Formats: sequence, C-alpha cells, structure tokens
Amino acid sequence: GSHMYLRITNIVESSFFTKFIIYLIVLNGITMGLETSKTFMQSFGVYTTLFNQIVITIFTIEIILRIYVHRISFFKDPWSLFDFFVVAISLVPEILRVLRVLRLFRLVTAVPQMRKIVSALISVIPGMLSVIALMTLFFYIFAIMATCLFGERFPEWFGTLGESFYTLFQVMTLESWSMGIVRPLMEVYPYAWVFFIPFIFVVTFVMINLVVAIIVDAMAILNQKEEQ
Amino acid sequence: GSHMYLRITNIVESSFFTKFIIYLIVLNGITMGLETSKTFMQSFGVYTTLFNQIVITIFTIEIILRIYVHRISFFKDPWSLFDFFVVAISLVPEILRVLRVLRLFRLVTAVPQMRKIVSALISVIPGMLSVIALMTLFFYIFAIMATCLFGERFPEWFGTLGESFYTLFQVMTLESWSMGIVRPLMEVYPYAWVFFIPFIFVVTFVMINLVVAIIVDAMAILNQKEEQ
Amino acid sequence: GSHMYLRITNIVESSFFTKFIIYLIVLNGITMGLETSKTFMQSFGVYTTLFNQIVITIFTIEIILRIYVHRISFFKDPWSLFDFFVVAISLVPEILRVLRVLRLFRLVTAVPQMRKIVSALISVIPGMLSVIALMTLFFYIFAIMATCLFGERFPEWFGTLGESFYTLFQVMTLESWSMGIVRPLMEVYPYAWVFFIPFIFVVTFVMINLVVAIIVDAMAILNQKEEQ
Amino acid sequence: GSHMYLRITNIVESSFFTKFIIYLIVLNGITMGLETSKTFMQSFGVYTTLFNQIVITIFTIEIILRIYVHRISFFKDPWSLFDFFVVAISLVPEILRVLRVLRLFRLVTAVPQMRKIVSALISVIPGMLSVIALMTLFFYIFAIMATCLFGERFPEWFGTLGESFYTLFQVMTLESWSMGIVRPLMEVYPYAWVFFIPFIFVVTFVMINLVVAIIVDAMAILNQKEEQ
Repeated sequence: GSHMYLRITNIVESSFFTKFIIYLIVLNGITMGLETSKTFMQSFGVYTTLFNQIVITIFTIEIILRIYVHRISFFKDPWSLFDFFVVAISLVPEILRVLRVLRLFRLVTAVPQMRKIVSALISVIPGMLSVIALMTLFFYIFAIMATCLFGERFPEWFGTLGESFYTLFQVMTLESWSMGIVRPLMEVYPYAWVFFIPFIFVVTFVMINLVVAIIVDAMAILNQKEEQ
Repeated sequence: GSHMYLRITNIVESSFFTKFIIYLIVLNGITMGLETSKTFMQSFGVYTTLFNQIVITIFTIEIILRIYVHRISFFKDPWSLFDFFVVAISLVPEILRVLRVLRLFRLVTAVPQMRKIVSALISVIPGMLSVIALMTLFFYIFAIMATCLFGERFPEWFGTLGESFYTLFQVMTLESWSMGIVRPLMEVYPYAWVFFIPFIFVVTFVMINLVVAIIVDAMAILNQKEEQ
Repeated sequence: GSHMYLRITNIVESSFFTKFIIYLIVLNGITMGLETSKTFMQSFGVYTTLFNQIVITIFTIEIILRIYVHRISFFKDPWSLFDFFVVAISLVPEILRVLRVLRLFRLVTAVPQMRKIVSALISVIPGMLSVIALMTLFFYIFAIMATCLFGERFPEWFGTLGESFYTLFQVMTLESWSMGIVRPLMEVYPYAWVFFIPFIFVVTFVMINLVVAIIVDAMAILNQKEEQ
Repeated sequence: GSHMYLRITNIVESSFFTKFIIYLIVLNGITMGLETSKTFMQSFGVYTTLFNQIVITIFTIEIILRIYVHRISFFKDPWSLFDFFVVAISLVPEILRVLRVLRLFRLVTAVPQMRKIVSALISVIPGMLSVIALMTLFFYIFAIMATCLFGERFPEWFGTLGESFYTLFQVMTLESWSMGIVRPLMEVYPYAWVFFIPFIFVVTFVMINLVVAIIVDAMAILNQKEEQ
C-alpha cells in the first residue's frame, strides 16, 4: 500500500487500461486471421510478426503489473490464471506456435458480458460429474468388451482400447453408426446389433436425463426465489 | 388529417383491402409454384408473367398508399419495412429474379396469427446474443487453429479460414464428422482427435445450455405472473 | 331402448367382449408376423388365411353391433371412426392387402392405457399448427428458390418442387447435408452455403422454439393447478 | 443373531471391507484394460490371470458372507442380486469370458454416489413404459408393412421382420436414412417417401413428447414440495 504501488494500481484498475488491452486482443485477433493467408503473409508478413512480438511484450508487462497489484489474490483468480497461461505459452520460443491463438480467449477474460456467460456455463458442470463418471465407466467397460469381440477382424475400429473408445464415441453421436460400423460388423458378427442397439439406448437415455437434470437444477433456483 | 387523406385511410385500413392483398399473395404463391415447371411455362408462360407484373404494380400502389397513411410511422415498422424491401427487390429489372419469391413472406406480414409466432420466435434472440458471441469467437479461434494444423494436407476442408469455418460448422451438426473428416485426418494426424472431440464437447454443451436458457427465460415469465 | 337393444348392449359393453376382441387383435397380430415368412407361409399358409378372414368377419359383426348400440354417437367418436376405417380397408377385395396390417392399431383403440397416451400425444398438436404453417411456408419458398437455383445442374435433388421439398427435408434432419448435398453443390455454386447454412439455422431455431413451447404449454397447466 | 453371526456382520458391514472391495474392483478394472494388449499379455499375462482368479475367489467369499449376514433380504436387493449375477457369470468355466468384464459395474453397486445416479436414472423408466409400448407396436406394424413392401427387391434392409426392425431403428436415429436407404428405395418405389417421412414425423414427435414428459414428471415433484 506504498505511494509507488497505488500509482500503478490506479493505471492497472483504470478503464483506459482494459479498453486499451481489449483494443489489442481485437487487433491481434484481426492480425491472426490475416496471417492465415500466404498471399497476405507474402507481402505484409514482416509487419504482423513485428505487431505479434510487440503485443506479447505489452501483455507480459500487463501481466507483471497485475501481479504487482493483486499479489497471491491473482494466483487464486481463474480469469487471471488463464491470462497468465495463454501469455506464457506465447513466450516459449510447432504445436506451440499454433496454441498461441488461444490469446484471443482473452476477449472472454476481459469483457464482463463474456465472463458472465462463461461462468453460467461452467457452473452447470459440478452437477454433471456423477453422470459423466457413470458414462466414462460405461464406456471403459464397453470399450474393453468391443476390443475383445471385434478388434481382430476390425482393427481400424476396435483393435485397441483407444480405437474402441473413439469408435464408441462416434456411435454415441450416431455418426454412420449403422451403415458405417454395425452393418459392416454384422457381415461377420450377425449378433453385433445386441451390443450396439443397447449401447445406443443406454447412452441416449443418460444424455436425455443429463439435460433434464440441468433444466431442473435451473428451475430449483427460480422456485427458491419465488418461495420468498 | 385532410378529407382526401381520410378517404384513402378508410380503404387502406379496410378489412376488404387486406383480404384482397392476402388473396393475391396466396394467388401469386400458387403462380410461382406452377412457374417452376417448364411444361406449364411452355404453354401458360405468357399468362403468369402478365399476372406477376400486375400483382407487383398493385403491391407498389399498396405500399405507396400505406406510406401516404402511415408517414415515418411506416419506416419504424418492421413488418412494413419488410413489405417495402421484398416489393422493391421485385422492381429492379439473375439471383434477383429468384429473390422475388421472398414476396410470399408477405403472407406472414399480413396474417396476424403468423406475425404473432414470428414475434414470439424473434423475441427469443436477444437473450442468445452473448452465447452466439462466445460461440462465434470459439469458432474463429478453432477455424484459425485448424487452418494452420490441417490446411496444407487438407486444402478442401481447411486450406482457408472459410473452408475451416464451413468444416467446423459441419462437425458441430455432427454430419460425417468421424467417417467423413476426422478418420481421414487421423490417417496423417494421429492426434487430430484431441482437436475434434473437445471441439464437439464444448460446442454441444453450449447448444444444450443455450436451449436450457430459452426454457428458463420462458419459465421466468410464467413464475412472475403466478407470483401476482 | 327396447328389450332386444339392451340384450345386445349388455354383450357389447361387456368386459368379456373387449377382452375377447383384444385377445383376437393380439392373436391376428402374432398371425401377421408369421405370415411375413415364406417358410411359414409354405407350410401353414392355408390356416392363417382362414384365421384372417374369420377375424375380419368377427370384427364386421363387432362394428355392426357397436353401431346398433351407439347410433350417430359412434360416427362422432374418433376411436370408433378409426376402428370403422381399419376394418373397412380389410373388406375391399395391392397396397390395400398391406394397409390391412393397420388393424393391429386396434390394440390402441381398445386398451385404455394406450388410448390415454395417444390422446396426450395428439392434444399437443393444436398448439403447433401456427409454427407448422410458418415452417411449411418457409419450405415452399425455399423449395421454389432451390428448384430455380440448382435444379438444372442437380435434377436428382432439385429438378422439381417435390425433389426440392424432399431434399430440403433431408437437410433439416441434417442427413448427409454437407458431404451428400452442399459440398457437391459448391463444386458448381461456390456460394450455395449462403442458401443452406441460413436454411439450417432458421429450421433448427424453429424446431427448438417448437419443443420449448410444448414444454411451456405443459407447465402452464401445472402452474394453474398449484395457483389453486 | 448368534455370537459367530455378529462377529462376521461386523467385518462385512465394516468401512474397511467395502473400501477393500472398491480397491479390488478398481485394481481388476486397471487389470482388464492391460489384458486388452497382446504386448502386455505376451510378458505379464501369467501374473494377471493369477490376479483375476484371486479377485473372483475373494468376491465369492464376499458374496457368501453377505448372504450369511443378509438372508433373503439379500435376494430382494437389486444391487446385491446384480453383484450375485456378475460374479456367478465369472465362475462358469467364449462370449462368457467377455461378459466377465461386467464385474467392473460393481464400482456402481459399491460407491453410494454412483448407486444414487443409477437410481435417479432407472426411476424415470416406469413413466415411459406406455410410450415405449406404443412405439414398439408402431415399429412392429411398420416393420411388417416394410417387409412386404420392400423385402423382395431390398432383402438386405427389409427381407425379414428383423431386418426391417433394424432398418427402421436406423431411420429413427436419422442415420443415412435418405442417401443410405430411402433415396436408393425410390429408384424402384417412387412413393416410398410416403412410408418413411410420416414414419420419421411420428417417431420424432413421440421422442420429443417422451422427453417433455420426463421434464414434467420431474417438475410435478418440485411443485409439490413448494406447495408445502
């Protein structure tokens, strides 16, 4: 709480400061779409690599100041921890060059209207873990069974626990599940439909129950407020 | 508010007038389905091109009168602004010859039972913009990543930000997402599933949360009325 | 209300009578599944064609008695009008030989637990007509546009209003909409995505709003009862 | 209620006991994933077949003790009846070697947080039987019609009641229903769309009504509690 501290804290917690930073995120945003074009990169490639290293310096300063002001309150703030990690990524000198584009998610971290909706969304998840747990177990058990039942004749789709996880996931989205996977399978395993139809019933029932549960946990609130 | 004015206003705000106009929309409606057949156009093509230019004169008169009556109250009315734009389109002397068929939407503008439902539908959208914003950002960031990760080997699906937007949209509808796109992709990018499964989870979760939110914003009303 | 009348009315409105008829529907039911097999029809084909003509006599007697008892109260009863029409069909001496199997729906007409659910289901529809109207208009207008824009190069999918209706219906279910239809279309019509993505947005939005509306019209009731 | 009895009952109803058993389920769980790999089975195959026969002895002891304690209260407990049947399966000396993996569902039987969600899920089903009955009848009648209408030219998809059940199920999930099945069918049966579009409408409507009904049966409860 010294004189220097508060001088900084006045700049950081400024309107102008955020608006500045949101202006840059949006500008880098546009920059990163243009950098997607070889034509654009063939002419103005120099300029945008300059602008990229500028912005990422500015954001390191920005994150350093914010730490000066906020102390370990910073490192217990999700939105700040996010901002930390997306800028840190951008600092390391081939998948990482791409993961840089995750800095545009700073538009979410910095615009309150965005933060609101992301919070609303994420707060739905705790009441889902039990069902997600059930489901992940359901899949593990089926992935094993399928790997034994069909891996040898159908290595592409079932040769491996992971091939089976992937294929079972595809069947749950109902993508080409019959013409793509089960119809071919039955050409060797007449009774394969006894594995896949029950699998599709369980998985779809649980998804429906999952969504009904989000709709109720939501109404539970509205029918506490209106009880007052 | 002169004597001539009110003479017109009595005709325009008439029952007979609307019923007349709804009769023509329905008749032009039928006309435009028959004009779809070369056989029909080979014989009665003369007749229907007559009828088309008649109706569109009648509708210009109609829109001119309505402006006489309604003043700048007209140009702050969505339903009237719509009617203006669909008839204006039909006035310009090859995509435009087709866009003419948008005049059949005048059946919505003119039948109150229709206007009601279109209003109910459109009023749902403001409470969606935040999530739509989040989603459009989510897509922009993924469209960029995918264009870098897969464009070079997969130009058809990812060579361009726009190719990537289109392909990501297809993956969100779950259309051929695995047999069509990701299974082919993994034949070169074993770990592509780490991009597409998380993408499908986020996008589907948000869609579910979107719909749950429409169901709650709706119940919020019914549990204000019943609080009275 | 004579002595003969009431003698009949006592038989018709009997328990035993219904249970008898439900026993036959279930038995004809089983019969019609076995008649599906050439093997079974090669041996026991005589027997089941006997049993079929027996049951359909019995049901004509049954429907005649029920008319004796119920008068024009019969011909203002949906469930009875249904029973009339499915048995009448079965009386006419090649699609009609197949439509006979609609008599198994008599299991719905005759079992109250079934009638209940069918009523619950059908009562949902009146509050849908407006949206269905909107949608059918939406389709008519798009079916026309698509027939003009793509019929000439894509006759199979768009050459005709009806081909276009069918194809647009397929796009609304999202079945092969991109790999099957729009990706092929863009190979000649780069901008076809400007027709199909907006079409998919509108159609999906309306379906969601339709379902949210069924969920509210349902809650409107539960929050009238609990207002008492 | 003797001295020996209670000595056992103190062990069985122990914390330590369950935690032990949950530790083994999780350990066998891991074991059964590794047993999925020929590499792993080529080296450590001996070890895991040992561990498998150990665990399944331990679980037989476990189930025997639990019966000693619980009497016919055991054989009227779903969770215990389940545990009985999954271990019994594992005791019989080729599909059965695979069905063994169903013992990992003991993680559901033994973890209360899991039991809770499985109960929530299963309790939804009684209020669905009527609609499921309606649907199964709907399918039986359509499966018959389709087998007659398309089996002869389309044996793969319709030659048999069961082929037709399977194909109708695929059409209900909307998987390749038009490009895969109906478009091919119309190449011989122009009017096949009059069978499949109505089938898709009915089936989808009922599914929607089914889900709306789960959402209401759920709200019926929350608006009994808040009536108190």
